[PDB]
Amino acid sequence: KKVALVTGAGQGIGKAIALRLVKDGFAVAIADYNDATAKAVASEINQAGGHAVAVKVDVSDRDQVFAAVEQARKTLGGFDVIVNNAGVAPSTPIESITPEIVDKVYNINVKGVIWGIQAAVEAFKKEGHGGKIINACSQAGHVGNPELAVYSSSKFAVRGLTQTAARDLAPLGITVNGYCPGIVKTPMWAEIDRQVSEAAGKPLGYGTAEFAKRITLGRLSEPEDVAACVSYLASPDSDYMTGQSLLIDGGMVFN
Amino acid sequence: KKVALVTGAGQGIGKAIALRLVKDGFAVAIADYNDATAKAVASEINQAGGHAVAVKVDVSDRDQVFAAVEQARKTLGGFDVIVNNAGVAPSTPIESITPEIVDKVYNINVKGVIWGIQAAVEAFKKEGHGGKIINACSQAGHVGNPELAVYSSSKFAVRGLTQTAARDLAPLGITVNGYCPGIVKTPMWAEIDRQVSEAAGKPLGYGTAEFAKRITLGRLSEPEDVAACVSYLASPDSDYMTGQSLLIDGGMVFN
Amino acid sequence: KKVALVTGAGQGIGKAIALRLVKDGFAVAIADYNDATAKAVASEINQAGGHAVAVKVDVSDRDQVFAAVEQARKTLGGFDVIVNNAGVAPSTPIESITPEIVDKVYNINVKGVIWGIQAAVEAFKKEGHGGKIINACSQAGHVGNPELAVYSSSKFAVRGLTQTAARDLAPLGITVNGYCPGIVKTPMWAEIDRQVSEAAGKPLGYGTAEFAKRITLGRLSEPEDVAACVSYLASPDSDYMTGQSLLIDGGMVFN
Amino acid sequence: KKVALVTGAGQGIGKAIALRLVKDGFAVAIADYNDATAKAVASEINQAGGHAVAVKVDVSDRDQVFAAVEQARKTLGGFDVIVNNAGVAPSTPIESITPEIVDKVYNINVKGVIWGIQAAVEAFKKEGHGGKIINACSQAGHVGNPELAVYSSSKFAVRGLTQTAARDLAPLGITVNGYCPGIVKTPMWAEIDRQVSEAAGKPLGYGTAEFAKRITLGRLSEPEDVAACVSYLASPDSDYMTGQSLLIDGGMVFN
Ligand SMILES: NC(=O)c1ccc[n+]([C@@H]2O[C@H](COP(=O)([O-])OP(=O)(O)OC[C@H]3O[C@@H](n4cnc5c(N)ncnc54)[C@H](O)[C@@H]3O)[C@@H](O)[C@H]2O)c1
Ligand SMILES: NC(=O)c1ccc[n+]([C@@H]2O[C@H](COP(=O)([O-])OP(=O)(O)OC[C@H]3O[C@@H](n4cnc5c(N)ncnc54)[C@H](O)[C@@H]3O)[C@@H](O)[C@H]2O)c1
Ligand SMILES: NC(=O)c1ccc[n+]([C@@H]2O[C@H](COP(=O)([O-])OP(=O)(O)OC[C@H]3O[C@@H](n4cnc5c(N)ncnc54)[C@H](O)[C@@H]3O)[C@@H](O)[C@H]2O)c1
Ligand SMILES: NC(=O)c1ccc[n+]([C@@H]2O[C@H](COP(=O)([O-])OP(=O)(O)OC[C@H]3O[C@@H](n4cnc5c(N)ncnc54)[C@H](O)[C@@H]3O)[C@@H](O)[C@H]2O)c1
Ligand SMILES: OC[C@H]1O[C@H](O)[C@H](O)[C@@H](O)[C@@H]1O
Ligand SMILES: OC[C@H]1O[C@H](O)[C@H](O)[C@@H](O)[C@@H]1O
Ligand SMILES: OC[C@H]1O[C@H](O)[C@H](O)[C@@H](O)[C@@H]1O
Ligand SMILES: OC[C@H]1O[C@H](O)[C@H](O)[C@@H](O)[C@@H]1O
Ligand SMILES: [Mg+2]
Ligand SMILES: [Mg+2]
Repeated sequence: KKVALVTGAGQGIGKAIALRLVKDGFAVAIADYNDATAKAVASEINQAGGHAVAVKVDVSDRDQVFAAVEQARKTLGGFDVIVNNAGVAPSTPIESITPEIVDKVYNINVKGVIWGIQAAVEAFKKEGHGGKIINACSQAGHVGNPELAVYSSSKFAVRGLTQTAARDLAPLGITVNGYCPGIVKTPMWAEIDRQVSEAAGKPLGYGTAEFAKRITLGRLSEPEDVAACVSYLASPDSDYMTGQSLLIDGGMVFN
Repeated sequence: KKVALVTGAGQGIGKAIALRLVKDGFAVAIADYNDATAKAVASEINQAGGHAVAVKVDVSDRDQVFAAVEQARKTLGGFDVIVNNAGVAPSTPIESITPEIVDKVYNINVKGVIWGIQAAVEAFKKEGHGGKIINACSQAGHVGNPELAVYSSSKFAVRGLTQTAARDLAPLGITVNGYCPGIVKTPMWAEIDRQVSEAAGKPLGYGTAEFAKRITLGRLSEPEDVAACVSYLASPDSDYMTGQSLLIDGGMVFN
Repeated sequence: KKVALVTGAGQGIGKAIALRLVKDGFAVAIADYNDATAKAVASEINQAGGHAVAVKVDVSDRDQVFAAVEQARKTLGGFDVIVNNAGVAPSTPIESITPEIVDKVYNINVKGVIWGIQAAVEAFKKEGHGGKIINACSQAGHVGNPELAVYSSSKFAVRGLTQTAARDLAPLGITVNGYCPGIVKTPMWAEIDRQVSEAAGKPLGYGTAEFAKRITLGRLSEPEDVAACVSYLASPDSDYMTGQSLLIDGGMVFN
Repeated sequence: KKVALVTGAGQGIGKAIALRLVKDGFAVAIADYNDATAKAVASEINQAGGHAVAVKVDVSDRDQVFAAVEQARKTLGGFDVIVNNAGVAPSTPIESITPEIVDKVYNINVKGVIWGIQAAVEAFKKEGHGGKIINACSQAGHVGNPELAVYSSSKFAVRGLTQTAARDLAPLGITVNGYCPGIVKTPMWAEIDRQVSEAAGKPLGYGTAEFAKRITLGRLSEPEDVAACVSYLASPDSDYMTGQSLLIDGGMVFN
């Protein structure tokens, strides 16, 4: 069956995506910086009858990404979809932004996506066909969010890469799209809430409260809500879609 | 089974959407101004082993839309999705636009969508649950297309309606989204090409050639390509998406 | 020597635009269907040393718009800029939208803009040069606003017209742009607030307070803020800008 | 008189902006990594009757940007506007992108803007008032351009920073906007065309001609066209505008 590699699949949205893709019929490579959670997710999948393999990789490292993609391609017998999902999101008061903070966020969120794109392109060529590249964006990648200058800008960058890649890779039978979540219940958001709440000298949940006011559907997102959109982007039903970054955010930003 | 009503389902994109929804498991109401084609499509669906009913309706007439929706709800045993697909697309040289031309296009493309939204809202309420409203937009509803002032503006209006409706109806558990095709092989585009070519003093095909140049995927769209996107919008996989007008245009416009 | 015609110039934003354009050096035609206010504004301008003429016109009527533009062109001795500013904005709960309401709003907001574009195109042609067409849009023309389905969709339509016109008329040396205000202190907003507040059973000001929450700059808009943006759109400094609908809304929507 | 600092003002768009701001009445700090051109431009301004000072700075370095702003603030007697204009734009075939290429482009284009924002914020606070931050974006910052993955994404990031900054800094009476040029006749574009043409094995001018096909106005941009837009963004007429990245690209992208 078809093969997909999902980065940051050890937990949160990445894990949800991996599980959904397995349900969709994909054999999946669980790629993550965290060896323990990657193996835990791969095990959960295999225990339920699916086909998964854990792959340790730091997406900020170009050679590691290529190695991860090739390992998955050889082991799973193919390569049809890559989901560049791994990412970090520290809240960043503008006056306190440092070169170190920018490097950390961009090396993972932006370079990681570029490396994933390149490795997938070569993998598709070696398999002798086209493919689907799916990147993790955010509604903050469409509209700069408050207190998230570095993160928001990194996601805008991902959307830019998504669009240029869609145009440049089209002749190779490759499409490039992205998914844009809103406020999702994962350790990532919990941390943003903590930083923003603490910085405002307010109780935990304050950040969630402020951002949740802009969610039209009136509830935070489940990782599965995002995975459901990614399922479409990994399916042939999205074959005629490219360069798009879909908002699966409960209606925070409208396009 | 879940129930959906598709306007303009007698042919083209509308018919393709209806057939795809049937494959997805929906009982479908084939709504069209053309009674003969609606009945033919419904018959085809029923003879094939699916469930459908044909309803004659001019979407520009509010009472006829409510009647069509209610007939579908009673006959099919429920109402879960409405696809306001019917539309017209005459090319309109700016200096030649008349109020008659504006009325013709807007009465179907804009008013028809408003009536569909209202009728669906009442059907959902009578059923005691939420629902999905899906509107036919166009890439021309995101970026004004040359020689298509009236058509483009009508689709921008449809997207505006889609967004306000998404915000106003969210409390009722109703989502409102749209699909934006590119250049689809149906009699609608055939006519635009003929009009644009003649006005330009160029042989037939000038329109297709000019617009086709912006399609990143380098191929024209099949009605089924659009139906594949609508399938997602009709599925529970789109539950957390609202107020979006997805581009399933082969990459003509990037969002 | 430059000439501009501003529709809906009898009060609010239109009047502010007219006065600013006069300060910028334009001879201005005060177009409005309100004879009293149009003549009062023209009088105010002429008494201060400026050059203006009042012109009676219901922008929903194509012939009247052409006649108004031609009267301005002949009386003021030229025609360089048209500002299609006149508009109406009733709040419209979705369930109660009627064909009459849609017609009232669209005949003024949408058709009025089309007639203005056409009339200006002919005027520029008769003057032997190009020109600037400026349309009144709204942040609600970029993102559908709650309780404003008909109004929002009409402004989305205006933006669509702005874009197609920009592309279609470029060869004639004509640019077409729009301005998008936020919450401006004029009788129009006061009425929206009254309608929304009444519908909700809230004291006057409820609507203003709710919509104001999204204004980044934390203050309501003055008609002069909008006039300052239009000044740019009417000046040669905007010569290389076309097809754009600028947000001069205090930061409600971001592009 | 008001004070403005323009990075990359030694040539191209930056020089044009500086000269226009001088005409508008500003005292300007010519900041550039090229000491020769910076002093040459400052010299031309002072000899012609204006007030300017050359400041050497590599915008990729945070400390240097702060030092440049402070030198400008002390020497020119104030600080009211900053134009983070400096930038680089290499064409980058996706398969050939290296971490080195990304760092070079992002350290200048993205970090440079962050440092400028921070330095400006502190300068404004020290001057005891608000201010205007203006960043150089590009139409490629709204839509990913072919063969320009790294450059396009860096400009998307700039827009992201522009938006978050506008929201975060609003309380300080600071607005943050950007300008988006199209194809401008400067050494930067000349180099992009050379790279793209050589890569395609086609004569010089190939890239220029291909990209120019998307310019609605049908003519290449002059640095002064961009400076004209920045003039508006530096003037009080843009006081009620924030978080916007205006397209002064001849109509390549429409918002
Ligand atoms: N949580 C949200 O609300 C939200 C909203 C929008 C977008 N997103 C995006 O969705 C993606 C998933 O976020 P999430 O909530 O699941 O985050 P998370 O923090 O819960 O999970 C991130 C995963 O990434 C892995 N990872 C981190 N750095 C890595 C690196 N250098 N190399 C490899 N793996 C690495 C982690 O081990 C972890 O399992 C991210 O790109 C995020 O920006 C999240
Ligand atoms: N064809 C394209 O390239 C393209 C691209 C973008 C968007 N769209 C949109 O997709 C939708 C379907 O277009 P299509 O190509 O299938 O068109 P089509 O002309 O092939 O089919 C339109 C259907 O609408 C029905 N219809 C027309 N007026 C009606 C009315 N007043 N009431 C009820 N039914 C009515 C017709 O009988 C017909 O079956 C439209 O909304 C169109 O704007 C089409
Ligand atoms: N007020 C706001 O908050 C706001 C925000 C965004 C956009 N706008 C837009 O700005 C424009 C000006 O709005 P405003 O607040 O000044 O409105 P307003 O109601 O205060 O003034 C409108 C003017 O239009 C004239 N007018 C109305 N219908 C007309 C017709 N058919 N023919 C000719 N003249 C006609 C009126 O006589 C009046 O002088 C409108 O297009 C409006 O949609 C206003
Ligand atoms: N030229 C175009 O067609 C075009 C289109 C869109 C956007 N832009 C943007 O406009 C801005 C100006 O571009 P341009 O055409 O004038 O470029 P240019 O290459 O002609 O001029 C750039 C200036 O930046 C200075 N500079 C470069 N790196 C620097 C650094 N690290 N620190 C300080 N100064 C540095 C250079 O010395 C030079 O004077 C850039 O941000 C560019 O991305 C240009
Ligand atoms: O940077 C280039 C990458 O792809 C190349 O094809 C090599 O096979 C791989 O080892 C390398 O990491
Ligand atoms: O009044 C608008 C519509 O809704 C009403 O409730 C009626 O049920 C329907 O016949 C009518 O067309
Ligand atoms: O018909 C549209 C308008 O333009 C025509 O060219 C005529 O000049 C004018 O009388 C008419 O009202
Ligand atoms: O940390 C960035 C800047 O912070 C302060 O402004 C310091 O005065 C300056 O020296 C430094 O470069
Ligand atoms: Mg803070
Ligand atoms: Mg190539």
